[PDB]
Amino acid sequence: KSSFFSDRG
Amino acid sequence: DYEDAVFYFVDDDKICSRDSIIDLIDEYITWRNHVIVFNKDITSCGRLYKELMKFDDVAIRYYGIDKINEIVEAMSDHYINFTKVHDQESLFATIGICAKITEHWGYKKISESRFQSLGNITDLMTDDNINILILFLEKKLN
Repeated sequence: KSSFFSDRG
Repeated sequence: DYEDAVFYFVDDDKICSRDSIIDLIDEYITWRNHVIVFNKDITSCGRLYKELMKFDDVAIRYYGIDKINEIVEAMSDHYINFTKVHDQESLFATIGICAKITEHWGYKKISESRFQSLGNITDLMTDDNINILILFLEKKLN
């Protein structure tokens, strides 16, 4: 998954 | 492929697992961008997403629309330090602000170039904040 959060994706 | 991103909570009317809360907020913040980028129907979502969308109003109450517009301009500088968010109103405003930012990016045809840029969800979603959020949502959605 992609994410806008820096600690995710 | 971002166009084919899967949103597992988009049609849910309930949430009753605290271990799903981080995943839900991460997905939802992505969805507020994706739904604009791919012109998906913003009304085709369940009561859970609708409850999160009400945090837009909480952010407006908390910051006012000028400061919101300012914060969005700055992020697009991390105006909000996620590690300093420790109460229900601030938490809901911060989720609201994140949604406004990723929605705004979608209006401006911005998406993948700003992945992984908002700050650490794990800084925001401490165990207390997870609990604040899930208790609130259960009370609204029971």
